[PDB]
Amino acid sequence: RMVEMQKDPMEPPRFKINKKIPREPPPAPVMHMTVKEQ
Amino acid sequence: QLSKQYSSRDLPSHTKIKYRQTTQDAPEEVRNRD
Amino acid sequence: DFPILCQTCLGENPYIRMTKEKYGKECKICARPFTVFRWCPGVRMRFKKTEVCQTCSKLKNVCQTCLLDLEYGLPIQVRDAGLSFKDDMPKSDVNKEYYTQNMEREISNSDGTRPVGMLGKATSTSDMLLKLARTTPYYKRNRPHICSFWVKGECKRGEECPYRHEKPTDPDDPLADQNIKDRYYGINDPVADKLLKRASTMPRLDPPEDKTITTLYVGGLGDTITETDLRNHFYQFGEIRTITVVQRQQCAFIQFATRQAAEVAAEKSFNKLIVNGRRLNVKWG
Amino acid sequence: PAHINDFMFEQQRRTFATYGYALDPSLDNHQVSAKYIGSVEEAEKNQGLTVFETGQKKTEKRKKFKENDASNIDGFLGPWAKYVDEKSEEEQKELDEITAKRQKKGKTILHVKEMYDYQGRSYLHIPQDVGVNLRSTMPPEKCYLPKKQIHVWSGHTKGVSAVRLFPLSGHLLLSCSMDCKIKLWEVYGERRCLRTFIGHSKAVRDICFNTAGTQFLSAAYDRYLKLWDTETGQCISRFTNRKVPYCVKFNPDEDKQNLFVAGMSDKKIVQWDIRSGEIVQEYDRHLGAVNTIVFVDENRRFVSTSDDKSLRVWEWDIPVDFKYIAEPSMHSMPAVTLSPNGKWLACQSMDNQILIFGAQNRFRLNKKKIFKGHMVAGYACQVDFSPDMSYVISGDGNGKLNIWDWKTTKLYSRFKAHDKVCIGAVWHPHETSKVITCGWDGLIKLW
Amino acid sequence: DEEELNDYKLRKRKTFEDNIRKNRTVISNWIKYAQWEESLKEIQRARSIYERALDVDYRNITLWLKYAEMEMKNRQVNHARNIWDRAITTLPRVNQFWYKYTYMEEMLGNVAGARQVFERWMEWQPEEQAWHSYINFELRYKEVDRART
Amino acid sequence: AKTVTKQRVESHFDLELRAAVMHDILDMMPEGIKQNKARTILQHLSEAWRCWKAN
RNA sequence: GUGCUCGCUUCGGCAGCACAUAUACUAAAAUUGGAACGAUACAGAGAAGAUUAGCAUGGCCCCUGCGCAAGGAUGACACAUUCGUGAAGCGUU
RNA sequence: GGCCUCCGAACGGUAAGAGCCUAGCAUGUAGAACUGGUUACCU
Ligand SMILES: [Mg+2]
Ligand SMILES: [Mg+2]
Ligand SMILES: [Mg+2]
Ligand SMILES: [Mg+2]
Ligand SMILES: [Zn+2]
Ligand SMILES: [Zn+2]
Ligand SMILES: [Zn+2]
Ligand SMILES: [Zn+2]
Ligand SMILES: [Zn+2]
Repeated sequence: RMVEMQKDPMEPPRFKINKKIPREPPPAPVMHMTVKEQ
Repeated sequence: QLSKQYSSRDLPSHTKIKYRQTTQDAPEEVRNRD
Repeated sequence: DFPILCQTCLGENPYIRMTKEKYGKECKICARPFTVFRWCPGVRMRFKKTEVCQTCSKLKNVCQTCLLDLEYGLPIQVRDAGLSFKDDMPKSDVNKEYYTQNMEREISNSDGTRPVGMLGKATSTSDMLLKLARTTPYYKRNRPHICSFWVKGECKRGEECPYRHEKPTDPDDPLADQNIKDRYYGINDPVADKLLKRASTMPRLDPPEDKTITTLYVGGLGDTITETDLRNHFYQFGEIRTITVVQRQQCAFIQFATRQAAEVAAEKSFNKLIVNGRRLNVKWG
Repeated sequence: PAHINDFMFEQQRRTFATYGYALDPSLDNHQVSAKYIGSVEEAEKNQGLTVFETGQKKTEKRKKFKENDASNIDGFLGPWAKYVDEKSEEEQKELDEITAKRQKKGKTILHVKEMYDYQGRSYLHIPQDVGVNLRSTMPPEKCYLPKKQIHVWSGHTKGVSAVRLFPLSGHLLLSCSMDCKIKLWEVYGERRCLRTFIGHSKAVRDICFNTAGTQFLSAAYDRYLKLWDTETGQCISRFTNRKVPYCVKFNPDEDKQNLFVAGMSDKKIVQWDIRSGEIVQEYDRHLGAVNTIVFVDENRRFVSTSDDKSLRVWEWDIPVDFKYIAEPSMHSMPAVTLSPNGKWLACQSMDNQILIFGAQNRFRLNKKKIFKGHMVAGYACQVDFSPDMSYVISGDGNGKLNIWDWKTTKLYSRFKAHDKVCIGAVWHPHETSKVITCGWDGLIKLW
Repeated sequence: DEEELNDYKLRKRKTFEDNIRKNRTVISNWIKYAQWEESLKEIQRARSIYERALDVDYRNITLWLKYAEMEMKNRQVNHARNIWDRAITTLPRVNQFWYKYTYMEEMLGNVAGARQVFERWMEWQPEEQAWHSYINFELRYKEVDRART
Repeated sequence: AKTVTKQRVESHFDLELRAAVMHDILDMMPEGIKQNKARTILQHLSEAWRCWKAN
């Protein structure tokens, strides 16, 4: 029987969230010069 | 992991959406117009 | 919702009342808040509560409170000594945080029921650990902690005292110290090492008394059995040379093409094989 | 999900909890179910008695005394009635022992089951057996310097405060731990550590042995000094006084083994009568702390070196000091040792040098001998000379032993043995084959 | 050795990470770091460095060549094979990848493999020179019919 | 989510001008293929702006 | 535990029935390892020759601040000469 | 015929730091072992 635990309404935020950790998908294929121009 | 922090700016304001009325220029009129 | 659990924790009662907190505790490993579950396992029991978040269990495939494997009930260092160390996972700080994050997405994309990469490996087993795996529930593990007033001689709650009144464990024994992180990563785990020392003594694999000998000295035959049991067991291995049979002492000698096959039949067999519902015991010469 | 009537759940849960038998919930156990799921001893016997339903029979009530009127005061017990019935010495001891052990880890013990061997002998009593002879003449031969280290020793989890050998010949070796512990060792590279000693509150600072070799003295930062039986580990006597006691020596003279001489942080040096335990003779002349005390000639004189940068030499048991040596130049003398010939002193001055002072009546430091290949900014240390006075070995903060040629006055050899700073270095007085060192890393090494 | 070597590695290693974190990209920092670990034969670390660099900038063809090269130098044939496949899959237009990929397979002896690669390559309808190389490939063996086809 | 402000406005405008030119032109000018004069073209920008301030 | 069975039936005991149905981070403990902007010590503010005003940019750096405000040293962090190998591909004598 | 304002607080100044040494602060954990085996034939 699962019961949800009652939370104390005057309880402050318990724990600290601020911590920061560094930031994808495999790249999709791209499928897309003269000397003078250079 | 959602913080219990708040800010003044964030609070409710203009919770209603002003829909255009018929004389204001509801889309119904617009569709019909030449 | 709902924890991941040993059968041994959850309780010996089938009826159970179990409570839930949304973000109860940090997990002592990946150090995040996670849903926590308490329940009473039994009459004299302790109110266990989940110690680690569900993710890092799926990661190393373990109970949330015990951190013992689901199938084997073995500390992680053991079942890694049993198969594959190369799972790994960063211990170090911000890596741990990072790798946990990514692996949390990877798990999110799985069928859900599978301990990630390990399960691809996890099927192939039985080398030893099955034979050192624990069989029945072990309830001595949920007993209440040792009353620490009484262990100084004073405890003034009398019989009421829910704690336990008895002699504690001598801090001398290396099996005492037992960090959590440590038990998780499989470092210098005293328990796991003990089980390793126990693994070695298993009379089993060294064999090789003499060269080329494929002779199998089989004790504990019994007079119910036929040879055909033997052959239809042993054709898996290869080309038999022959089989000698003695039913007066109920010992059966066997001979195979190569010694390799005989070693095998030892291995596969030793203190494992039984047919005709009767144990078939094996020895060299 | 499931949607089971709550009340029935309670009925089954209590039924199981109380008696051990409850009808099992399953759906596909057989795909049809006929079976209970409890221990079942109760279930056959009790016919599925529900907690809510009245039990068919009642048994074994236990009484709790009650007064319910409430007219009385103090008197009244309500439902607060403390069961009349319910109000080991054998155990009372094991627990205590455990506690003691725990404390120690943060009472004396004996190491090894060897006890008394052959005729009936102290472990201390005889060595005879090791290659060479402990009784041995003073100069073994032309001396040697070691490369190879033989024993770690350990035991100590903290750097050894001090290391000393054994009166007469290096039969035993004894170490001081800052974990409040003292251990005896074979001194022959042998694994065994004899008998452990425990009884100090705080790290043990220094020790000394009975010239005969049966008694043993220790001084610690706990403001106490103890006299020990080297053969039992028995704390024979404890000497008081408010001041922390630094280096302590036992009078060397056969006539007066009894007298302790303790150097105090509080200027004074004090002679203690061992038998009375009473103070015999205070020496107040010194200003500042006292660091070390030796005896330049046995019985007659000793040299005290003090927190103030001076040496005080005295006759024995007489308070005044005949010779006082100070030079504005010299930084300090934390450790001073005396040559086996009784002719030279060697101080490890803070200033990063070794100073030789003539043992001979003229206590004048000599320019000819000096040592400065090593650095101790400000560390206590031991300086020793290879028997035969061939070499001098200093132990330093950096951890490298410095071996000098006395005759030639030059760093002949140097080792980087130890990864933490090293203090006392002892050359085995009988064997030329080795020296013994200790230092913060907590290990005793043999070179 | 045992500890003395170790400290050196921390100073270098830490420095490499600092450089990367400061500039983020500028993949000469990435590459130098990879090279150093390769030289110490810590190639599992090296692999992770290369993968991290790829996460930053997967289009950079020098990076990929250094990565594949590293695997080949350490005889890690199958790693190299994987890598080559990825390179041509994500950056098909880069002809350098194709030329190296076929060369590697040829050296390994896997003519069939190389043929397969070239057939993939040709699907991109590349450049006159690529076709010539495919034909020449065939002509290093008799295989005249193949060439004509 | 810092908010534009009087202290930050001049810095803001020049920041997003350097970005405007950078994105536009390096997505507009290219075929250098390696790095095309980004530091340099921007230095030409500041140079020109100073020159117009000095007339 | 309270009440009731024209309960056995005296006023003691016993029986039946009704009502009443699962507390609790159990410890009044034991252990276990990051921070004080303390003193001490060394050293000592970005930009150009110096002295200084500042807004910014970037985030495995924070702090004060209710704050999408503003401060924290601009908070800190930010270090002209002259070519040739080796391999591969393509075309040619 | 009348007509009588205000009223106070915050930082922007005493360095920024690196180091060493020493109370302080959180946890109230999880887990603690294991047994039983035979030889017999022709030259
Ligand atoms: Mg200023
Ligand atoms: Mg600012
Ligand atoms: Mg700034
Ligand atoms: Mg300012
Ligand atoms: Zn975790
Ligand atoms: Zn568990
Ligand atoms: Zn108790
Ligand atoms: Zn006299
Ligand atoms: Zn005088």
